[PDB]
Amino acid sequence: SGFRKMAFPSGKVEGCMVQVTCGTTTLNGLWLDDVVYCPRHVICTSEDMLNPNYEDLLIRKSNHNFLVQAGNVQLRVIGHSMQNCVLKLKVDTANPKTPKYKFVRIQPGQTFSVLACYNGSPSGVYQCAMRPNFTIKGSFLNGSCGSVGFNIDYDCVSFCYMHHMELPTGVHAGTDLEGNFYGPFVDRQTTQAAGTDTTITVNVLAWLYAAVINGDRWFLNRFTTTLNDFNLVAMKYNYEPLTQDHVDILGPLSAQTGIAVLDMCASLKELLQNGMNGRTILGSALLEDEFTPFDVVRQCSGVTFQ
Amino acid sequence: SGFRKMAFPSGKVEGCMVQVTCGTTTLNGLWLDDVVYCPRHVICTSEDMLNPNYEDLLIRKSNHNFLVQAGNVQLRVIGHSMQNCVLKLKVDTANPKTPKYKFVRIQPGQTFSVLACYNGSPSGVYQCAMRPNFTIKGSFLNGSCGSVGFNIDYDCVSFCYMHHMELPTGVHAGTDLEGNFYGPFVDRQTTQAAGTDTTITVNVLAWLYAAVINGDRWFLNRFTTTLNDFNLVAMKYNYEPLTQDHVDILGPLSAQTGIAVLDMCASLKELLQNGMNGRTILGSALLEDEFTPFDVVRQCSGVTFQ
Ligand SMILES: *C(=N)[C@H](C[C@@H]1CCNC1=O)NC(=O)[C@@H]1[C@@H]2[C@H](CN1C(=O)[C@@H](NC(=O)C(F)(F)F)C(C)(C)C)C2(C)C
Ligand SMILES: *C(=N)[C@H](C[C@@H]1CCNC1=O)NC(=O)[C@@H]1[C@@H]2[C@H](CN1C(=O)[C@@H](NC(=O)C(F)(F)F)C(C)(C)C)C2(C)C
Repeated sequence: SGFRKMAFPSGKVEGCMVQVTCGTTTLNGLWLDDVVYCPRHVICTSEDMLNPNYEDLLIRKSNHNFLVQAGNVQLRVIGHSMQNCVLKLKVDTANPKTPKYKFVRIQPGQTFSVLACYNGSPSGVYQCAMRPNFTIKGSFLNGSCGSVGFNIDYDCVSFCYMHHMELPTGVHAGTDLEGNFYGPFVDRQTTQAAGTDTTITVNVLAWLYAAVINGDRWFLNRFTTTLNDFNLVAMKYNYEPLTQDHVDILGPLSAQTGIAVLDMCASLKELLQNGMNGRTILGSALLEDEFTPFDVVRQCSGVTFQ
Repeated sequence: SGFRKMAFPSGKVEGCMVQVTCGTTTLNGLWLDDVVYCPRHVICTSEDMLNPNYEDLLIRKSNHNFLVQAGNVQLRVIGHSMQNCVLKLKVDTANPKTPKYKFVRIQPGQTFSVLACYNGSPSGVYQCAMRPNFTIKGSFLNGSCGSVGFNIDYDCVSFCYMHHMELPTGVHAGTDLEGNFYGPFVDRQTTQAAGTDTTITVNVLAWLYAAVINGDRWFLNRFTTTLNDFNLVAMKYNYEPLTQDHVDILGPLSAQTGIAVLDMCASLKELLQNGMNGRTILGSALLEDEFTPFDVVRQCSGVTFQ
């Protein structure tokens, strides 16, 4: 019944976006209750950003130095603090469209939806994955910072990402909502390299399950294997180790398609050795690693929100 | 700065979704002002759907036979009519979250965002294209019908699709919001075939422009060509004819990258002849045809909504 890179619906989060201006720098903010969270480099000028001293810049700021606009309405700031690489502006108005929400810090391999924004206005929404090198393959221009990444569980928005910077290779980096970066990056304009990226094995298998459910079954073989042996052949192709926790997490997909997890591992071994020989799987000639087990289940069983 | 299959933010449309039940059939509705639009096969039973007589079924229905739920709130129906394959239920309450909206009928080649819903609740959002054979490569399960496709221009939602049925090959079919199908399909459970699908040439070129902007330039050659000659080589590969209107529509991307449209056509000719020889473009080993000129411009210049 089809299989696509699907994102969460964005309305709950659109109701939280605002514009934060400080001097001439403008970027995005998240308004939740009476607090606005945004990247702390909003207090910089251009020339500060090469090697900035944030605490020093913040001393010279008052409440009134921050311009916070929700649509046309201006939000008076009544306090400011800095928490790691994020900035919290207390405001005089609680956001009446605040959803149930929590702040989470995802693990490498987990996915989320990004609502890319400019000037506090939503431009578009797409689904990303936290790569094992702690980067994301997103799409962002100048002024995108403060755009956020999230998951929805029924009614609760789990905010897990806030965008800060783009790295030499076209990939992106940021923080959780407490302002700690993911990976070894810092918020300054200096040379930073990513680290080598490894392929998320459990997400590939999840995608192969997605393919069977959808009738694409040519890659299934009749063989099995052991976790140990599988992991030796994967290592060579820069695939992450598959833990037993991964196997257990794949149990629901295993149960529903009646294909033991270690059979699917066998099928993947073959694909890593022999290549596809010019065939596709779900429309793709490359093995895809940006869908979690949970993503496959929600899409191929039709889970909804609110 | 990255390039992804990006969808419009969905909040404006989420505020319009409702659940329509009639007998035991439940599917999705669109509530705009005081009218709910949904697929007319909500009035069927299972066994009716093999060869249904819709006008006959609707005679036997009253207002009170339709259960319309917006969240927990029930909407009293105060009238019903049928317009082609869509059904309009007048209700006693106008939807206070109705956006500025219009109903449009897109052309093959145009893209839009689908908000897949079940039981009047949003499950996820993704971007599709109206294929030249008048199908879409979507992702839908039972109960998805009435989910809608749309574009946003600043503040106005242009609704262009409503989902009705899935075709033997995993692809999907539906109507505009006046209830006319796209392509030769009808709303009955009988064998229907798609027609052969052709590749949308102008969208491919747009994607190649997207690639240059993003620094991927290996496929550019030094040669030019004529529209005429180009179109002869494309025909063989089941690529649509490139009209002069297409060339003009590509003028903004041409202007910004300083690459005449007919140079890019030359570069595409080579790719259709020689293949990629194992290289990628924007991460893909296949030429991609699901981004319009307009989509590339909005994403790679950062257009926002509201
Ligand atoms: C936030 N609004 C922008 C978003 C950027 C702009 C281009 N694409 C994006 O994702 N973030 C920044 O401009 C951050 C910000 C200063 C510099 N910066 C960068 O993203 C730069 N990157 C780096 O210096 C590097 F190489 F370390 F990654 C830039 C050269 C502009 C891509 C600060 C405070 C780090
Ligand atoms: C609306 N809620 C569903 C959505 C379907 C279910 C599976 N994926 C979808 O997109 N639509 C239907 O069930 C429509 C509906 C009766 C039958 N139908 C179909 O989609 C069927 N297709 C066809 O009969 C065919 F081959 F012509 F395309 C089905 C076999 C269930 C896929 C009506 C009124 C056409």
